[PDB]
Amino acid sequence: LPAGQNAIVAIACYSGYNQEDSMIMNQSSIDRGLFRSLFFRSYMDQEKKYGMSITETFEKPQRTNTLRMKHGTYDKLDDDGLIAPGVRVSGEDVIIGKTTPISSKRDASTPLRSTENGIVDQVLVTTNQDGLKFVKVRVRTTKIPQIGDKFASRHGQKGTIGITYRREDMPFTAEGIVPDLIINPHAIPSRMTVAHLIECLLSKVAALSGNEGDASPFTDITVEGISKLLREHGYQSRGFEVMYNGHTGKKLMAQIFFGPTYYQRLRHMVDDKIHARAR
Amino acid sequence: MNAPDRFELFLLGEGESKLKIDPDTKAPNAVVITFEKEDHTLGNLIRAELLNDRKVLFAAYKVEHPFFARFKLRIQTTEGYDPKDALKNACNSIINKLGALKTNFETEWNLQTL
Amino acid sequence: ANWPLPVNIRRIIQNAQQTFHIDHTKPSDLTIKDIVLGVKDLQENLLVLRGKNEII
Amino acid sequence: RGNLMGKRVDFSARTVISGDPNLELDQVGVPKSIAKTLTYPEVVTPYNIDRLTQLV
Amino acid sequence: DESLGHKELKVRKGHIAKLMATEYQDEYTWSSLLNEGLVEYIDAEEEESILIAMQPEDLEPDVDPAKRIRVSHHATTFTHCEIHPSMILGVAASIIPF
Amino acid sequence: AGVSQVLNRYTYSSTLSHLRRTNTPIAKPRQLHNTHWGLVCPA
Amino acid sequence: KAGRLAEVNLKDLNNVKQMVMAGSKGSFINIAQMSACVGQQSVEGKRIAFGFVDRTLPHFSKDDYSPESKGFVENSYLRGLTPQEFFFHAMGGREGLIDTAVKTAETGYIQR
Amino acid sequence: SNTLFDDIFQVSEVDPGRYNKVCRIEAASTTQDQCKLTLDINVELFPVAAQDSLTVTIASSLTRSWRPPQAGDRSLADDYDYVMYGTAYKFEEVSKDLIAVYYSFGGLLMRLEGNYRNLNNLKQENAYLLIRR
Amino acid sequence: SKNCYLSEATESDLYKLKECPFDMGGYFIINGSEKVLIAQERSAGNIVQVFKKAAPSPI
Amino acid sequence: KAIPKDQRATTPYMTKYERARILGTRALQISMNAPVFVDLEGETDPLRIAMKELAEKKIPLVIRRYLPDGSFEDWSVEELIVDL
Amino acid sequence: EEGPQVKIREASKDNVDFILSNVDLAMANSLRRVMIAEIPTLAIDSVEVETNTTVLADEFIAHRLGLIPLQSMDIEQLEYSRDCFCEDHCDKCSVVLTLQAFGESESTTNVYSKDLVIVSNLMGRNIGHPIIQDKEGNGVLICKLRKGQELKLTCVAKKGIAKEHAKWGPAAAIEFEYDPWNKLKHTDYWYEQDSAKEWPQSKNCEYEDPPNEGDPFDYKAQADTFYMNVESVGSIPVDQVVVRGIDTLQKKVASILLALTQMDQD
Amino acid sequence: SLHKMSMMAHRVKVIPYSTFRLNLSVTSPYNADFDGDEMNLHVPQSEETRAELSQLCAVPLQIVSPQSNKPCMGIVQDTLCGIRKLTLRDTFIELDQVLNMLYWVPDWDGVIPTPAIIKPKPLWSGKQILSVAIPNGIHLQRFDEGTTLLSPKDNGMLIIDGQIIFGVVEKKTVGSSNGGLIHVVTREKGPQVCAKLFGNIQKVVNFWLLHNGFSTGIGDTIA
Amino acid sequence: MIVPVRCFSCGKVVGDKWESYLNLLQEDELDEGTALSRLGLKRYCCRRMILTHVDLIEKFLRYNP
Ligand SMILES: [Mn+2]
Ligand SMILES: [Mn+2]
Ligand SMILES: [Zn+2]
Ligand SMILES: [Zn+2]
Repeated sequence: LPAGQNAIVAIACYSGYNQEDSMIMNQSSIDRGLFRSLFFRSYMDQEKKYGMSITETFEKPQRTNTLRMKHGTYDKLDDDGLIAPGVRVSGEDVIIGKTTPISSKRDASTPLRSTENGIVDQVLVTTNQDGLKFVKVRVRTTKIPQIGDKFASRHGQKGTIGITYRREDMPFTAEGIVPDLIINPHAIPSRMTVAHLIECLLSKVAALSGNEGDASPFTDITVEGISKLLREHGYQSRGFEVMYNGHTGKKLMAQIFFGPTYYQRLRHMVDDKIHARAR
Repeated sequence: MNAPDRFELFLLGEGESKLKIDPDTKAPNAVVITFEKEDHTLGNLIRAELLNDRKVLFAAYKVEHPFFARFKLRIQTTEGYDPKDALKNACNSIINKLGALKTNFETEWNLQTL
Repeated sequence: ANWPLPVNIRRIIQNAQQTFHIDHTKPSDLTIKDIVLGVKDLQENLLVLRGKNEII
Repeated sequence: RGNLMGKRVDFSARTVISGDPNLELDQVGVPKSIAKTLTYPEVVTPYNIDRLTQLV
Repeated sequence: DESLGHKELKVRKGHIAKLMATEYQDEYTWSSLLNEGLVEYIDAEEEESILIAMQPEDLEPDVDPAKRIRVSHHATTFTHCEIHPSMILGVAASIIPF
Repeated sequence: AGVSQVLNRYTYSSTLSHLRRTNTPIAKPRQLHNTHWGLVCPA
Repeated sequence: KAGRLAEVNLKDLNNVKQMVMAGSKGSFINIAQMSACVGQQSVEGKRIAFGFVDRTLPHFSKDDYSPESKGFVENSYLRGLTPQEFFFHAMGGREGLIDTAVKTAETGYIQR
Repeated sequence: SNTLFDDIFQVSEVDPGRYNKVCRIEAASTTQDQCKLTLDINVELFPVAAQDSLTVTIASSLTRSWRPPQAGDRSLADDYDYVMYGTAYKFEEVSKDLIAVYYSFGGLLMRLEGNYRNLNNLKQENAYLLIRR
Repeated sequence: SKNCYLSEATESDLYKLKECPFDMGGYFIINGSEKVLIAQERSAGNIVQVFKKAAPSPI
Repeated sequence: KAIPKDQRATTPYMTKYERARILGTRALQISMNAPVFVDLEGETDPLRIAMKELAEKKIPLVIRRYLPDGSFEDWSVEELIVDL
Repeated sequence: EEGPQVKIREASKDNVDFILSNVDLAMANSLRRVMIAEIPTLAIDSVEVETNTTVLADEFIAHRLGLIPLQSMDIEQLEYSRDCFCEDHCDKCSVVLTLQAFGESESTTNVYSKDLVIVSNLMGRNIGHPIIQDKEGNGVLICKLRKGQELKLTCVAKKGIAKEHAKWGPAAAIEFEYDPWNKLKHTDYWYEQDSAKEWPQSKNCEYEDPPNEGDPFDYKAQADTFYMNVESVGSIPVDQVVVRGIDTLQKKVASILLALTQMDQD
Repeated sequence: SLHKMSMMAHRVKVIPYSTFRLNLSVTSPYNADFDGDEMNLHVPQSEETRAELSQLCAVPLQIVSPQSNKPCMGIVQDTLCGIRKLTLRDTFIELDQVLNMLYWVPDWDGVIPTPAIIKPKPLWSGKQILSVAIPNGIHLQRFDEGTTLLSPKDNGMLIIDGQIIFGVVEKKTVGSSNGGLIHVVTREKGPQVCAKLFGNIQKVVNFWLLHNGFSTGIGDTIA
Repeated sequence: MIVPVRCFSCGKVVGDKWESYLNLLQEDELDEGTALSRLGLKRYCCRRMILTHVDLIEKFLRYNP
């Protein structure tokens, strides 16, 4: 049950867009699926507590004497007051269309979260111990690494996507390989985050060699040994790779430490934190 | 959501031309052209062709922001040499060079077995 | 020797020497009275405070 | 005091920052979508009648 | 209580191969290892009164310049040795490479 | 007290981690102490 | 003197040193700890204290006052740290974060 | 329309110091014991070895934008191989009795030392550097 | 735990129960939400302990 | 409490805060179509016009500098040296 | 034939490892970019999900579908939906595939691009056939069904550029190199002791003369001779990638020369 | 926000994707990095409130800060690393790339600088082109441990009329440091004209760095 | 879940090579290193694709609905 993927990672000053803990992510990689994620927000709503025939009804409301509803459209709820699976829901669309007579139609209902938008994965109708009617709506959303999304290697350094370049523009290696992910070298000396480098070194050998790379602490494994193995695989042993600027094709004057590295995609995604409450 | 539709990269939306031609003010016999919905693909090409041409004094191009698909191109040509004609000329110069390659290739491709 | 003070005097001079293309070869057309009195006269012009009384 | 502590935050917007070597030093790239959210009350004025009209 | 060498771990390639016979067979057990006095449980309190080897190979009675520099094995007093020191970590940390 | 918490389920290891989490309500208790070696994770 | 010994070595090609020359992130202590010795850990400005009775770990003998025992990390981070070094480093580290949380919290309020 | 300095030089030392394309040449002068030269040179574009001899013409002609060929078919004032072009940051040192003069060729530096260049040399930017053979 | 159904359950006995076979289970289900009792760290009892006391104190 | 045009001890120079605020106040006028004093040699934007009015010493405002005792000096934006 | 000159090393249905020679790096790159970027191609770009009791989510499935390469030989004989005067899609601009699969056996029913079926009239143009390159006729593994799980889909392959979405990309990798012997000194080789002894020599050092240590740095020597190598994904025969590369580049500049022309008139 | 400098006013530039975008040099005034920091943008609503922002808090007006009588925004990260590299004597630029670098600096006057090497190959200094980011009238003298007017180690710093005559340009010069070129350009030529300098320098150097490339590997960390 | 169709980095169709790899492993008792090179996956960018992959689907098709 792994949590992350092996990014082809370049430590490079590239376009200037990966400074101060951003990352230039490869947009093409994104397209082909790299770091996509499902996201299941499942909402829950109940029926009435103790009210002497003051029930709450999961059904479609269309305004009568209180009109107290929300701006989201009910055009999506079925006549049982529940979106059925499959139905794409966005904006502030109502999901659990609920109603309550209070002492005829005071709408209390769960609309989809403002910033969110998905597709319904499963609506589930249950019974409690007090026999209360339960509804659980799972709303599925596919989340595509954008600008702002946060990514951390396995060594306590996160960083966001600054920009995504397409494969064309990325700086490429003689092999036609191009990085999924360009990080900045200035992130390195000051963290002392050598593991990241040695994992990266290893991760390369590993990929090349099919052999799972033992990066366990207190093994007798060595940058020098991992170096030797990479070297045997016909790459320069310290990880570097001559690379060609994508715009021009010209070689990069400097060589770019290149390698797989396990990156984790962390939650709290851009779209959840764009909250712009101008009033 | 903010993400601009990816077509906007190679496809001109309304009102935009392919080329805007501006008469560089700073220098004589120079022009700045804005290609909309192109990129380095073309830029670096046209420039390094424009640059071969000897009656061209100055050729440079830049894409000022990775977000947008467009780039500017500045050509300073000799007095009495029109940059548009230098472009035209460096443009042709390419079309002809690619014809060659297209040929040479399809040619050397056929001789191959597999 | 080195203390945060306003007006970088070194620079202004370095700007003069460039703004006027002063050559370190021909003798300057200054009077001693020009300098000595000029600067004496300049000091009377650097004004943080403006009160006409004595205390100020 | 509830309004002396800065709660009803109006005409403001918050998001991840990213660096961008192509903005001038004194720019702030505002995403279009955030730009579309925050308003500026601009008084209609012969100098601006067309632009404002174009916007409206 | 081992006679052949010196102070040596009570676990022997034998025991381990029993353990692994049982792995592959998916019965020599962790419980076994405890019963046959190979592995002990030690609380921090008792931990006070013992001397623990870091790697078994620290019992053993030029050096790689690539290798780290590890301390001497000056003691025939070891009462225990660590299973594996990378087991000082929890879960979250157990994921960190190197 | 907050002794019972909602089980983390972000990530398999994050759930794992949660069940082995410990809390020390309230001299120098936050310092990783020698005697922690092999009982608590230093990281 | 260990750390200098590596800063002088590293060539003017050296990407690490290349950042260090220019000014962008990277000080001596950094090169120093990555390349030469990590150096002595320390909690409350002392070498690692005898948490167990008269010994810092149950892996040393009693009354061991050597660098290795009392918390000198001998190795670079490149070389990797021994479990003791790792745990002593962890000790020094935890001291750091603990009062990085103190400095944040007190400073937060001083400034106010 | 000009030529300012002229002399063939005697290269006592060539320092590569930490550089790869650049060396610091300290030639003596053929003729006068007074005249010395310290110069940074793009070795890759014109090697210089110890005990060599360099005809070193300063000159200052033949600023508007710069042109590649066309005048490479014509105004070939370069009867030389090496042709730097530098700015006078000339600290005319008034060093004792001799007169030391300085040049920057985009950070490649040049420092002559002599006496008779008062009416020879410029105190101003425009001043090419020529080396034949 | 001993008392739960899953303790005995086979691999399939789990997939059939719609319980991830990988689940580990040191936790309770409580009004549907999975609760963990975080191990609470106390000092021990029955343990004698001397403590010096600050200079102001009379002890 | 007022201090006569002679015996003004306060800077003859406009303070960065004053400019900030004239330009502000002046633009706030220019923006509501109150009449401009200079030639709008192109400008459409209020502040930029306000600045042009200041530039050409044509802002018709007096700044009242209060001293901490309560007395005050009046300066006419015209009088005030803009050198910032 | 005077100018740019190809010199093929390998050729396969998958590869074109060649050597461009006598060209500006600019051009050699520009084409390299075009191939990765802007060779048009056909690819499922809309999925209508009828039934899916499979374990994967629709958009997951939908995504992969789009990633299954399709036949693009006759793609010029297809219009981009956007220009085609229809309304949405029609046989002029769009191939319409179907995936029907039911977990019939109690064993795991695998699902493949093979199970994709064109349900529109192709009008004879080789297009939209699920490319199968595997040695058992299956092609891409779309989904896996348990007994009792259904998958009913209608895909629509439309004509797109990899720039629009890297799914429309006929290239796979595009190896690309010049100056194997670092003679233009275009790079400064990083090293611990020996530039030469640490960096492994390229493929293409064999195809080129090692510089002579006595020589002056050839300052005038520009970059020509670029050892490329186009790998095809299958949607278009390699030979054709390289061509349409050179072709689509040709069209681009042509799109500009026409703009400099039609820049005048009215 | 503990710091007048961490509430500054900027010109908006509407852009595509989400996230605010900051110029890198405005980074430490804010003590901001891009590993997840959110920032608040606040739209001044009235015209005088506009005027005040752009007249007091405007970022250019904040370069030389009261806090340490120095600039508080420097050239940083890539642009710094890059500028040092670009500045070394060994750094030379082929005409083909000069023209771009040149054209990149928007404040360029269109005069192609006459190359510091005209001999076998028309070949500009790294310094020369950087020196076009610098405006005229800018001079700077600084001396390090062993700088001379021949500064062997390409030590120290001399810029005259906006051509860096000698010295590797790094933190000392082009950073936020006291005497540095930003302090100088700010006082000497105005805040705005300095602010624009960050742009030029960045654009040039960044463009340069992009086609040069800078990395760091484990090899860099081996003795 | 299941094999990505294409190698992220470059876009080799990789998702037509998963069963065959599982074979190259089980029925032909080969090691992943050798096996991956046989499927043609030569650049580590495409290797990490298959070799890193976790086929969780075969665990999802174990639940009932
Ligand atoms: Mn930071
Ligand atoms: Mn941060
Ligand atoms: Zn159609
Ligand atoms: Zn790949």
